[PDB]
Amino acid sequence: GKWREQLGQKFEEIRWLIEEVRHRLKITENSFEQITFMQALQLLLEVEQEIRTF
Repeated sequence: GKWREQLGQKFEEIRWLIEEVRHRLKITENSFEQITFMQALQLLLEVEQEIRTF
């Protein structure tokens, strides 16, 4: 139904803007910064799965 589908589109767009700002950075694999981006991306995928599964 329409509400879920519109949320899921907003989640995809949030994730996409986050990937783009991460893509412009040149940072190391154990930077607090890298660790923080991974953790946000993961939390964001998990939340989008949960909306799908409600």
